[PDB]
Amino acid sequence: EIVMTQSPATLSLSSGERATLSCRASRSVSSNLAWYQQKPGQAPRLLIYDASTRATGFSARFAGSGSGTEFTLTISSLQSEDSAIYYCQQYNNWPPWTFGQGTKVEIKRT
Amino acid sequence: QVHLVQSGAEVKEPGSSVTVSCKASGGSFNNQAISWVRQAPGQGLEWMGGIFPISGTPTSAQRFQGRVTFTADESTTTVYMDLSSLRSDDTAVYYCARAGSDYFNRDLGWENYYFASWGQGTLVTVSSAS
Amino acid sequence: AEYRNWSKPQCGITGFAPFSKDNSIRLSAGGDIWVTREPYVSCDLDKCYQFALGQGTTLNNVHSNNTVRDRTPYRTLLMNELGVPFHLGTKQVCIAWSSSSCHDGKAWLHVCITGDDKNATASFIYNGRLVDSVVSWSNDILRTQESECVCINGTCTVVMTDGNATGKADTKILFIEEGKIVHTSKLSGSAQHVEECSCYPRYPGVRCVCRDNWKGSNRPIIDINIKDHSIVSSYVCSGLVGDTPRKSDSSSSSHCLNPNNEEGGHGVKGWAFDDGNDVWMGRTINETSRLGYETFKVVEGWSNPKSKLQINRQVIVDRGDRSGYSGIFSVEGKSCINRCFYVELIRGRKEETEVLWTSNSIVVFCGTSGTYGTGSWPDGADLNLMHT
Amino acid sequence: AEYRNWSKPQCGITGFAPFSKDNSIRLSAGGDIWVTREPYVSCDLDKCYQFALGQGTTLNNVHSNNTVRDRTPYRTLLMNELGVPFHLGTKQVCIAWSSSSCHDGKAWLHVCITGDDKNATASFIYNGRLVDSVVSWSNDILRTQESECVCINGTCTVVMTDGNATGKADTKILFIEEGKIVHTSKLSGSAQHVEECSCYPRYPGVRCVCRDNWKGSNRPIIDINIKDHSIVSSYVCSGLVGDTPRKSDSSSSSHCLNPNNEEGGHGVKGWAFDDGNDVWMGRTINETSRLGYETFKVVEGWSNPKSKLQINRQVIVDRGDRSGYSGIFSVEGKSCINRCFYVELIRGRKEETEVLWTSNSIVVFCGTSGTYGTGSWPDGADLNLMHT
Amino acid sequence: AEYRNWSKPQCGITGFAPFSKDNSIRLSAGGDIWVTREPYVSCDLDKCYQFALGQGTTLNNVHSNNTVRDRTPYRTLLMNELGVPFHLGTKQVCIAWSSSSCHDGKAWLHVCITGDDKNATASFIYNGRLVDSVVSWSNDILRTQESECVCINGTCTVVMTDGNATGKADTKILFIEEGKIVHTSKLSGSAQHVEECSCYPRYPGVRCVCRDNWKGSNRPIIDINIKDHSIVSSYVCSGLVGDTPRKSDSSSSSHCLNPNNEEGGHGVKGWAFDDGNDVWMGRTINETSRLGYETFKVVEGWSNPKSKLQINRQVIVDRGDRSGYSGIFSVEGKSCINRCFYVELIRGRKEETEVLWTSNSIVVFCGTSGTYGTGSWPDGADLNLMHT
Ligand SMILES: *[C@@H]1O[C@H](CO)[C@@H](O[C@@H]2O[C@H](CO)[C@@H](O[C@@H]3O[C@H](CO[C@H]4O[C@H](CO[C@H]5O[C@H](CO)[C@@H](O)[C@H](O)[C@@H]5O)[C@@H](O)[C@H](O[C@H]5O[C@H](CO)[C@@H](O)[C@H](O)[C@@H]5O)[C@@H]4O)[C@@H](O)[C@H](O[C@H]4O[C@H](CO)[C@@H](O)[C@H](O)[C@@H]4O[C@H]4O[C@H](CO)[C@@H](O)[C@H](O)[C@@H]4O)[C@@H]3O)[C@H](O)[C@H]2NC(C)=O)[C@H](O)[C@H]1NC(C)=O
Ligand SMILES: *[C@@H]1O[C@H](CO)[C@@H](O[C@@H]2O[C@H](CO)[C@@H](O[C@@H]3O[C@H](CO[C@H]4O[C@H](CO[C@H]5O[C@H](CO)[C@@H](O)[C@H](O)[C@@H]5O)[C@@H](O)[C@H](O[C@H]5O[C@H](CO)[C@@H](O)[C@H](O)[C@@H]5O)[C@@H]4O)[C@@H](O)[C@H](O[C@H]4O[C@H](CO)[C@@H](O)[C@H](O)[C@@H]4O[C@H]4O[C@H](CO)[C@@H](O)[C@H](O)[C@@H]4O)[C@@H]3O)[C@H](O)[C@H]2NC(C)=O)[C@H](O)[C@H]1NC(C)=O
Ligand SMILES: *[C@@H]1O[C@H](CO)[C@@H](O[C@@H]2O[C@H](CO)[C@@H](O[C@@H]3O[C@H](CO[C@H]4O[C@H](CO[C@H]5O[C@H](CO)[C@@H](O)[C@H](O)[C@@H]5O)[C@@H](O)[C@H](O[C@H]5O[C@H](CO)[C@@H](O)[C@H](O)[C@@H]5O)[C@@H]4O)[C@@H](O)[C@H](O[C@H]4O[C@H](CO)[C@@H](O)[C@H](O)[C@@H]4O[C@H]4O[C@H](CO)[C@@H](O)[C@H](O)[C@@H]4O)[C@@H]3O)[C@H](O)[C@H]2NC(C)=O)[C@H](O)[C@H]1NC(C)=O
Ligand SMILES: *[C@@H]1O[C@H](CO[C@@H]2O[C@@H](C)[C@@H](O)[C@@H](O)[C@@H]2O)[C@@H](O[C@@H]2O[C@H](CO)[C@@H](O)[C@H](O)[C@H]2NC(C)=O)[C@H](O)[C@H]1NC(C)=O
Ligand SMILES: *[C@@H]1O[C@H](CO[C@@H]2O[C@@H](C)[C@@H](O)[C@@H](O)[C@@H]2O)[C@@H](O[C@@H]2O[C@H](CO)[C@@H](O)[C@H](O)[C@H]2NC(C)=O)[C@H](O)[C@H]1NC(C)=O
Ligand SMILES: *[C@@H]1O[C@H](CO)[C@@H](O[C@@H]2O[C@H](CO)[C@@H](O)[C@H](O)[C@H]2NC(C)=O)[C@H](O)[C@H]1NC(C)=O
Ligand SMILES: *[C@@H]1O[C@H](CO)[C@@H](O[C@@H]2O[C@H](CO)[C@@H](O)[C@H](O)[C@H]2NC(C)=O)[C@H](O)[C@H]1NC(C)=O
Ligand SMILES: *[C@@H]1O[C@H](CO)[C@@H](O[C@@H]2O[C@H](CO)[C@@H](O)[C@H](O)[C@H]2NC(C)=O)[C@H](O)[C@H]1NC(C)=O
Ligand SMILES: *[C@@H]1O[C@H](CO)[C@@H](O[C@@H]2O[C@H](CO)[C@@H](O)[C@H](O)[C@H]2NC(C)=O)[C@H](O)[C@H]1NC(C)=O
Ligand SMILES: *[C@@H]1O[C@H](CO)[C@@H](O[C@@H]2O[C@H](CO)[C@@H](O)[C@H](O)[C@H]2NC(C)=O)[C@H](O)[C@H]1NC(C)=O
Ligand SMILES: *[C@@H]1O[C@H](CO)[C@@H](O[C@@H]2O[C@H](CO)[C@@H](O)[C@H](O)[C@H]2NC(C)=O)[C@H](O)[C@H]1NC(C)=O
Ligand SMILES: *[C@@H]1O[C@H](CO)[C@@H](O[C@@H]2O[C@H](CO)[C@@H](O)[C@H](O)[C@H]2NC(C)=O)[C@H](O)[C@H]1NC(C)=O
Ligand SMILES: *[C@@H]1O[C@H](CO)[C@@H](O[C@@H]2O[C@H](CO)[C@@H](O)[C@H](O)[C@H]2NC(C)=O)[C@H](O)[C@H]1NC(C)=O
Ligand SMILES: *[C@@H]1O[C@H](CO)[C@@H](O[C@@H]2O[C@H](CO)[C@@H](O)[C@H](O)[C@H]2NC(C)=O)[C@H](O)[C@H]1NC(C)=O
Ligand SMILES: [Ca+2]
Ligand SMILES: [Ca+2]
Ligand SMILES: [Ca+2]
Ligand SMILES: [Ca+2]
Repeated sequence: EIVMTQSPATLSLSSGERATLSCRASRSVSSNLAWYQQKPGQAPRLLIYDASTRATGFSARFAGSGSGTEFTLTISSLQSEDSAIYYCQQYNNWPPWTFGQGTKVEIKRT
Repeated sequence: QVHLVQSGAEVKEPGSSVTVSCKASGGSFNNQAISWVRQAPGQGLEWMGGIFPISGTPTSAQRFQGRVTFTADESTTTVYMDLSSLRSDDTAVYYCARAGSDYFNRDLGWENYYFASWGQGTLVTVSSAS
Repeated sequence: AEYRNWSKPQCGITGFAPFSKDNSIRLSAGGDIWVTREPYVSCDLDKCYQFALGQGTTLNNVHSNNTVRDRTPYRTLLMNELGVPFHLGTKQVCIAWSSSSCHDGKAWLHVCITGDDKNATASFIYNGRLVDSVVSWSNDILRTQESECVCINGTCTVVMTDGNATGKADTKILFIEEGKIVHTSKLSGSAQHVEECSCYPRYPGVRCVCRDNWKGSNRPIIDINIKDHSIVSSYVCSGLVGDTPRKSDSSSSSHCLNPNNEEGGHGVKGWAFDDGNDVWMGRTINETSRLGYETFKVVEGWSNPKSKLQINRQVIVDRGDRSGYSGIFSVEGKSCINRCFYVELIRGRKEETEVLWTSNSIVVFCGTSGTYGTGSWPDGADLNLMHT
Repeated sequence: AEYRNWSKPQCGITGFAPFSKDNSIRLSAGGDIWVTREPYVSCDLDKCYQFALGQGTTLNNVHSNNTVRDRTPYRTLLMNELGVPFHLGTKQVCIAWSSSSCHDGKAWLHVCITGDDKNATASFIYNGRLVDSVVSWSNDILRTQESECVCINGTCTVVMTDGNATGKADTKILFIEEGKIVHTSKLSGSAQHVEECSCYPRYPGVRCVCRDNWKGSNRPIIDINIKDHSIVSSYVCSGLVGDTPRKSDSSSSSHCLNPNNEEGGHGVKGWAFDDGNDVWMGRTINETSRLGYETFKVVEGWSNPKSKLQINRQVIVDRGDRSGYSGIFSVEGKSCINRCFYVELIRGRKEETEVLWTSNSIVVFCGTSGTYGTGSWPDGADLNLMHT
Repeated sequence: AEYRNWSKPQCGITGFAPFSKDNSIRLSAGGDIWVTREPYVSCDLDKCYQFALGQGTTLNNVHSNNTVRDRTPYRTLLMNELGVPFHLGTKQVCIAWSSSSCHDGKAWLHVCITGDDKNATASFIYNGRLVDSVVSWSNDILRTQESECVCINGTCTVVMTDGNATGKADTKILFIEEGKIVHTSKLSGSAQHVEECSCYPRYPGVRCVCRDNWKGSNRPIIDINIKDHSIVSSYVCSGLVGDTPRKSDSSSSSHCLNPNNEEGGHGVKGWAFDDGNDVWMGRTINETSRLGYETFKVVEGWSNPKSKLQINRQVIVDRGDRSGYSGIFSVEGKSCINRCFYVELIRGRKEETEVLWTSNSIVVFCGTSGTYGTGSWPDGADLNLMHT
């Protein structure tokens, strides 16, 4: 039903830079959008819900924003632990609860 | 604290069935929906379905509507997902997860169906090999 | 008095004239009015009555908070003459979080569903006494029409469903005589999901247009035979589909037998009726949300699924103002059966945060063979003034 | 039950005795009472009913602000037994910003006008169901009597008009049987502007006295033939004129055929009736504003336009207290048809700024063959106490 | 239906059993209840109705201040089924600051007096329409019974007075048939001042016990012949007198023909009825103020003026609690005519300063042939809590 498109597919930036990730719904999802972090070999972890409320496990450096059809996740001052797959997920009142295909984050170290 | 404990990794032959379990560490389940999400190797997340542990209304994605069923019991404090008529392609990590959602409105559907808590992810693998 | 038979022909309809408006939310800002949702209209031999599922509370009350949930033990079916707003003197005719009512020409039948989601009870109340009851069969929210049932020769019919409302497994048509369930037919034909049916007498049978919450944005149809209890089902052919959500009219498609598989998930209660090969129908003006309301005739839209030739459009609620459920009801005239409809005008939570409650007003329209003008009759309450 | 025929002779009238008073504004200061304007009274075979156009709100309410507006989508026709004030249990019989109602001996007819100023719809509701509808014919505020229609032998007649408030206006008389429009006659004779007619049965015909909003301070008359649908019109002869504004009685003039061209523009709804060559009539005591109310008989005033000989004067509302619309209604007695009248007692905006709302109470008087004294029965609310 | 004739014999009475209480002041402290005084009870063929003169306002209202005055243009006669408190849905049956009502077996007659003190009008309203009217004859406060009139064979009788109510000059008995005044008899016999009569059918005639505000603390009696319109009058013989103020029972005297000239000035509306030579009567327990209420039988008190032998005493309201007007009403049983009475329980100004309003509740008692106990049924509102 609702298709989630996420870009870039892979993003790479150095430590201390600010990352920006984008998610677009095939039809407006009225702010019913969540973001997930998945470190390699682990279960996903909730970053953001209701398009901008950040979860207990994350500091103010992770900022979710946008509404309607397009959304973005901003990661201020990148740190070594941020390398993970990031996924968006809509929950606009009726199934199915489709996820974005995911963005790989790769830290451009020396 | 509530967190989810899953059944150990499973090995099955094609055409067979598997029961995956998800138990509450807090000794009881509130009516927040327990949902099953899977992840094929090197691929994105895919929601299969879920059930409210007390009110019982079950729900399933079209690609799993025949092959999958869900059941729950407060006594064992466990939600069980049965996947039947398995295939090699269903080799994936199966995570149980607890949604913010805890009620289904006939008219308006489900509020807050985002996964807040996730299990260890049962690796289910389907092959002829021993 | 003799039982109703509805054997007169359907009235000639050129469109719909304004009939009644309850002004419930505007009156609530200065008086003791009931919190309601899922309203409907039904008429005895003399008078039309407004029905609604109360939330067991007035609007200016501590209990009006969190009234967005559709099932609680306190919901009761309210009944008043049409136009009398639901004030404290209103009668609670039964305990119900889902209901249907109709008058067979001798007395009112109320079908009242309440109890556990997993194990609900449907009570059949006729002539002011409980005559029969049936338990949930799929053990997953037994529910009914949220609009009038239809009675021919004293045999009333109500559509009831359970589970995810899947076809013959979950949906049953109950035949009721003086409150006693006399027969029960499983749903048959090609309708895949069937909920909240809006039904009208189409003598010798009954016809119902319903909500498909899973596959169709086109609406399911049920034909019910009163004489032999047989059931047939299909979908409204019209390329201009009636459900919400749906695809834009420039891109939407439909099928006479199957769900269209376009924005199939979710829906809204609505109505349509045949006028030879043409179809009269109402829907929200907005394609993805319950804003505005419009009615129109689609030429050949009852039999040609590629047809998108609409005519006789009327805006009932402008595209900026909230609407809700809508349903048909039939009124017997001197020489013909007229078709009338109501629109639920939902206000408050979840979409409006100025207030803590969820409630509705209604506007009601009747088919006319005459002429009519233009307007917009929204709820009209200012939630910024009656703000929490 | 048989249809009404009003075939009895008119009662002997020496003046008017006090009959009913609703005290709506005084009760509103501690009670859930409806905001209204343009009230009227009409009676079935047993009992008299008060009607008014609601503003979709109670008075002690956030929505009572700006209720000075004439037309909104929320206006509904309220109906109660005479003397029952319009509390929340009041029935809204139709959607309407202009209306007329009457009982044909079998059931109530309501004529209910609503929608866009430039494209309104008049709905005809009979025996509690919508039977017919007509669109605005001159696309400039379709409007009707704001008082009772009259039915003889089941044929009800209502005056309706469309077009310019201070220019040429297009007036039709609609003949209605059981809610169906059976005939429509254009206005004929010498009446140049015709609005808000107050009508009475004068078997075999109906007679109407109206408002001229353009050229007359003398009132127009319409004679309506129920048997052949023919129409005749003229003006009330008496040199004492009934409209407001008007010239002082020492300087005013009138004509039997033509508008007098004295303070012609604007007006107020009122009434008069023939008593052989004499005329009974009511008017505001003040000549330029709707203050006070008086009734009197003018000797030969129905046929002699130079006559200013008044007698039997009564003050109903003192010259210092607010008045409003007034209209005749007829009540069948044991042996004769009695004439009764109501006075709207308007309070609030624009003339009173203590309050944000505009509303009315009513006082009602009936013709008497007996004797009567004196008094003054104003609205009586203190807007300085119920002040904003 | 046929007219009432009251031709059955009077019931055997051993005392009075409790029947109804309205709790109006207690309910006013949390709801929209009408301000009232001068209440009374009257019954049609099926139901008893409570009547009262409204002050054109609810109690929790700005207009309830200064409601101690007995005549204003806003007073209206309220009517409800007995035990339904006067809420906003109450019908105002007529404009009235003094009234009387009765049911002739076919329909209600209301006698409604209003207008200027010096020039008042009495309207006769029958079967919901004004039939007749009469102007003040002494030009000094035309007034009537403030209790039920009595109808035999369709001829209703009402006592009316004007001026200082002096004998044949001021007091008249009006005979009314279906609202038309058919005859009028001057007061005759030895009653010197006659006001606020409490009347009961005593077939073939009517008997009335009244208030003497100038000469007697003994009550006047009027015997009214329905067949020939003749009038006779006297005073209640009983040495235990029924008016307030009065002398102490140890020192009071009475006369069968004349006022006793003991505390003659002022009075209170009350009642008494014959039981052979004995008299049943009610009065305030306090001799100089309207505190408490008691009923008793006086042995030979209808014919022996020296008799003070009381028996069957009942306290209705204890001597510490306020009472007010009281009046008889008659109820037709299976085999006999029962006598019942009501007590006005006045609260507020002038005697209570905790509040700005003056209003009443009621308690109602009916004659019994059976057995009864003891109690006290006062108003029961706490004006210290609902304090201004
Ligand atoms: C006062 O009140 C009254 C009553 O409410 C108002 O009248 C009503 O006005 C509405 C206006 O929306 C009308 O509904 C609309 O009808 C048209 C269809 O009708 C037109 O086309 C007809 C078919 O055309 C073919 O045939 C004719 C010959 O008949 C040929 O000449 C053509 O070339 C074609 O081959 C045609 O038959 C119609 O004429 C008849 O009807 C009119 C009245 O409508 C009469 O005057 C005529 O005399 C004659 O009897 C007529 O020309 C629809 O197109 C409308 O829907 C579109 O517009 C909506 C917005 O308004 C929009 O939401 C819809 O989605 C839809 O738009 C889409 O589809 C269109 C094509 O289908 C596209 O063009 C468009 O771009 C878009 O893609 C609507 O259904 C009512 O019929 C009318 N009711 C009555 C009883 O008259 C009156 O307007 C008010 N006046 C004032 C001052 O307010
Ligand atoms: C208690 O309540 C009752 C009932 O409601 C009150 O009675 C009512 O009182 C009003 C007072 O307004 C009366 O209405 C007025 O009627 C007069 C006309 O009537 C008078 O003139 C008649 C004609 O007189 C000429 O001809 C005769 C011969 O036929 C000659 O003898 C004369 O000299 C004259 O040339 C005459 O027939 C009338 O007599 C009858 O009526 C009286 C009672 O009124 C009785 O005593 C008689 O016995 C007999 O039955 C009578 O004398 C109108 O003139 C009044 O209108 C003018 O006054 C208004 C203000 O009051 C004002 O607003 C008007 O504009 C108008 O004034 C203008 O016109 C005048 C001439 O018409 C000019 O002089 C003036 O300057 C100005 O230009 C009004 O219509 C009711 O008739 C009366 N009703 C009844 C049924 O009796 C009673 O007053 C109350 N009592 C108390 C104590 O409160
Ligand atoms: C439960 O409820 C019931 C029902 O409500 C209560 O019963 C009721 O009680 C009241 C009490 O007030 C009674 O009313 C009073 O009646 C007496 C008169 O009755 C007495 O005297 C009769 C005549 O006596 C003379 O003649 C006989 C011979 O025939 C001689 O033997 C005597 O000596 C005398 O010479 C006598 O016939 C009566 O007997 C009958 O009645 C009683 C019940 O009352 C029965 O037990 C008997 O078996 C028999 O059937 C009786 O003895 C009046 O005197 C009362 O009035 C005075 O008192 C009032 C205050 O109560 C006061 O306000 C009055 O002003 C008045 O007082 C003045 O007059 C007095 C003399 O009359 C003076 O003494 C006094 O100082 C003052 O000057 C009153 O009318 C009801 O009749 C009775 N009702 C019924 C149906 O029984 C019961 O009390 C309750 N029980 C409980 C536990 O709460
Ligand atoms: C609606 O639900 C029915 C019922 O299916 C059962 O409940 C489900 C939530 C899940 O637990 C299933 O495994 C259960 O069988 C569905 O009907 C089934 O459909 C499949 C085809 O997809 C068919 O093979 C099964 O026989 C059906 N099951 C039964 C018991 O009849 C239906 O598909 C669901 N539809 C939607 C849109 O949700
Ligand atoms: C309603 O009528 C008045 C009066 O004039 C008439 O209407 C005119 C359109 C025209 O047909 C005249 O011959 C008629 O006698 C209109 O008043 C005029 O208003 C305009 C501004 O709108 C002003 O400039 C003119 O001076 C006015 N003329 C007069 C004679 O007063 C009025 O406009 C009409 N209303 C509508 C909506 O058309
Ligand atoms: C439908 O019901 C109506 C009555 O509501 C039937 O018409 C009546 O028939 C009887 C018997 O012939 C007559 O006595 C009445 O006068 C008829 N009434 C009217 C208003 O026509 C009608 O026959 C029924 N039709 C069917 C098919 O059952
Ligand atoms: C509704 O009831 C009527 C009355 O029984 C049915 O019509 C009758 O049908 C029988 C059998 O054909 C005839 O013998 C009668 O003469 C008919 N009466 C009338 C008035 O038509 C009718 O068929 C029933 N309809 C339904 C849908 O039940
Ligand atoms: C249909 O309805 C939707 C949902 O009510 C409208 O969406 C609004 O769109 C604007 C931006 O264009 C947003 O600022 C609002 O927040 C949206 N409202 C809501 C409640 O989400 C939409 O504009 C309507 N579209 C059409 C074409 O009718
Ligand atoms: C107008 O209606 C009345 C009834 O309200 C008619 O009077 C009745 O006439 C019939 C036939 O002559 C009688 O059976 C009744 O007994 C009459 N009733 C009464 C109360 O008189 C009256 O004839 C009609 N008049 C006209 C001119 O149509
Ligand atoms: C109103 O209806 C009555 C009854 O139809 C009409 O009176 C009848 O008139 C005809 C022709 O003169 C007579 O044959 C009848 O005997 C009359 N009946 C009565 C009771 O008088 C009357 O003419 C109609 N009036 C109007 C204005 O339509
Ligand atoms: C008729 O009514 C008008 C409007 O109330 C009165 O006009 C007032 O007149 C006084 C002086 O007499 C002025 O001070 C006020 O400013 C006026 N008020 C308004 C609102 O303009 C007029 O006096 C009345 N005339 C008669 C004859 O009663
Ligand atoms: C008073 O009215 C009653 C009815 O309320 C009359 O009683 C009826 O009298 C007639 C003639 O004897 C009988 O046919 C009825 O059966 C009586 N009805 C009842 C209920 O008793 C009574 O006759 C009237 N009294 C007088 C004196 O006229
Ligand atoms: C009340 O009405 C009844 C019935 O009219 C009167 O009783 C009748 O009186 C006459 C004359 O004595 C007799 O010829 C009848 O036989 C009586 N009928 C009955 C049933 O008794 C009675 O007189 C009237 N009473 C009053 C007070 O008006
Ligand atoms: C009757 O009522 C009055 C009050 O209306 C009582 O008056 C009191 O009388 C006592 C002495 O008997 C004084 O001490 C009080 O000051 C008085 N109060 C008032 C407010 O005046 C009186 O006692 C009652 N009398 C009887 C015999 O019941
Ligand atoms: Ca759908
Ligand atoms: Ca004018
Ligand atoms: Ca309140
Ligand atoms: Ca006295």
